[PDB]
Amino acid sequence: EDVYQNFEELKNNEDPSDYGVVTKETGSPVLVLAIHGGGIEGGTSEVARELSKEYSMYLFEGLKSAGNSVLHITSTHFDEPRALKMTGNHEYVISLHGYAEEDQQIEVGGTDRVRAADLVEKLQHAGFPAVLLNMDHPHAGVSPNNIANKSKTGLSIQIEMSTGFRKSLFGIFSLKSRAVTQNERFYEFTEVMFRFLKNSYL
Ligand SMILES: [Zn+2]
Repeated sequence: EDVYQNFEELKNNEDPSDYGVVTKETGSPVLVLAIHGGGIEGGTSEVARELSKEYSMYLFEGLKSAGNSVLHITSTHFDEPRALKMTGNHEYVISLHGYAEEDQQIEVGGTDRVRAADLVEKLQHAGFPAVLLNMDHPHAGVSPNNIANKSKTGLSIQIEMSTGFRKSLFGIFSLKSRAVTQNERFYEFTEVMFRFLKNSYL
């Protein structure tokens, strides 16, 4: 269960200084979407901001000192107006998430089955611990109600990163310091992502 059913409810219950909506609109066909940034799914803000160097980005960040879990709105309920605008303005979506697991793991899903499999192959070749989830896996990112699918094509890739994998990318795993302690593994991972995105979406 989430605390809030939709963005209007979150907005009416939370101090606006406790969350942030951040956009970068470049006209790239691909949108990088991180609806659980900041302290909600730690590290997804930093991956999103690095990929925004080449791609359009939507970021919703939890900025509380503690209790950011209350700001998590599941993808099939996430309706913040700037997210609805940006998703509909893009051809394709890559959606970044974190899940609780100490082992290093990346679970890839989404509606874009050909590109999701290609991304898993490219990550595995590069020595990253990715697996492909198929259509009947719970939370496979395939609902028409999922914000990531509300694009011009409906084709998305969902990237779920374990706690262990996200912590491996930063010297200090905090809201304050992830953004200024990105390590060699962070840039190695984001470069595999840049190579995949440029090759896969010509
Ligand atoms: Zn998430």
